[PDB]
Amino acid sequence: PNIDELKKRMEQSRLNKLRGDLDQLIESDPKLRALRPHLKIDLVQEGLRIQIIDSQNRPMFKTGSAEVEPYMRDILRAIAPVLNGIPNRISLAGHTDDFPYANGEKGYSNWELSADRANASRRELVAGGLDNGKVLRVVGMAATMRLSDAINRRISLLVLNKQAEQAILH
Amino acid sequence: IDELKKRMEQSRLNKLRGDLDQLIESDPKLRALRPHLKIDLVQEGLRIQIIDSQNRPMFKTGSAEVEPYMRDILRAIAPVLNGIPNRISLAGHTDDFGEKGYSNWELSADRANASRRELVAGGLDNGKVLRVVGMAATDAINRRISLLVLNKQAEQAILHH
Repeated sequence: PNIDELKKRMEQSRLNKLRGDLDQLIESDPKLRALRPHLKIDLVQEGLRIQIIDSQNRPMFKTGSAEVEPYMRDILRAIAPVLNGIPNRISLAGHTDDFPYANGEKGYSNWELSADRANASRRELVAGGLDNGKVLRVVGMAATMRLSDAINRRISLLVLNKQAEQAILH
Repeated sequence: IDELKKRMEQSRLNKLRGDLDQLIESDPKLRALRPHLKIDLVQEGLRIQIIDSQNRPMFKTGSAEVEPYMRDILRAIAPVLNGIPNRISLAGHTDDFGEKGYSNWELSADRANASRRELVAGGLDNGKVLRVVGMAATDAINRRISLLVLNKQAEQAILHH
């Protein structure tokens, strides 16, 4: 056996049960089943990555704002207690491109907005039941320069495996 | 070639720490405060920490607005940082002591951005900062702003490439 590669496969299977259950919440409830073209749940390496992405038609937040849309608020609250299902901690990232590139060297740009959207989703997860201490960090990532897709605007929820969280908290 | 280009970046990151302390000793006011400053090479790149003391907090208490000296340290190191391709990851760490409205999560991320804007106004580039992080709280030693100059592999992992 081993004790380092066994807690290490009990986990891959833990995060896999999470992913399977998240899709069950989504598919079997119809309030989120129509929001599915905004949700991508895949396995990366820090753990489980839940992406909640904007569509040209429907953004999750109001233009240039950190106010969640009614349905975004529904996704955050629908998944919160399924996330409490396991002990792993979370990393919430906000990716924003609502403002022009140059507002960057200004007061409230995509930087403040991206952080604010991350904390806004946080407060929402928390309103849905998320246990205290689950969130590990909030990340704000403004969009980079392009010359001259709306995936560029999304909130990512990373359920961290033991490695990743150890690395983030060394 | 791998470690070849990797050793070039290491040597380049070396010039930076060195070029950083240059001004910390040469500028009488960064020197008066070097004991809030901590530049150490980490496995991810060059880490700069701006620590709080018990009389000298970097931000007004409970606020994300910088104190005169925090404003100085940041804008002074900015020109420098800017001389090299390397990008940055800005992290804020709150001190526990308020939880449902405004929390250390909003506070930490806000200090991360308030710092980035001091840098950005101190001449730092536009597109230099890769991300801002609010780590909240997990004594003035945990009320710090950590500024990470990322090496190419540290920054490639963050971008997900």
